[PDB]
Amino acid sequence: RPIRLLKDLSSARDKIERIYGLNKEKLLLLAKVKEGFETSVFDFPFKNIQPDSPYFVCLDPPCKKESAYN
DNA sequence: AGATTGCAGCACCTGAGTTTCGCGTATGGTCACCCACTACACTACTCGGTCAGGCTCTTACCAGCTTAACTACAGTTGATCGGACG
Repeated sequence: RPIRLLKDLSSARDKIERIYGLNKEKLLLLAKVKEGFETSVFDFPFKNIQPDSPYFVCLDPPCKKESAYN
């Protein structure tokens, strides 16, 4: 297909592979976020951001990646 | 596992935000024409002085006389004048 404007990505699965690629470990996070927040229209369950949640997802900013003070 | 049903994918008609546009309406700009005012040199008719022409008025008579005044001769006294003073 000549996928060149947003309207060419008509199929939902085609949109996700075109916008997010096929790295299996990356696609997990999208499935977790979808199930953990689809019903969260204006607010989300406290139980979903907790470190033990079945839907827990957390990406640390690059400044946190290793100790920087020294 | 079939009769009932939803998802959602395909295609084509459609709708607005956005744009480009045409005109109104009106405004500053070109430039062409012809007008007003000015003026140096000129055109030309009249007025004016001068002159002649020639018609015109007014004089004053000649010698004499006879009505009218001067116009000379003539004598003691002025006061500027010269030229020298203060």
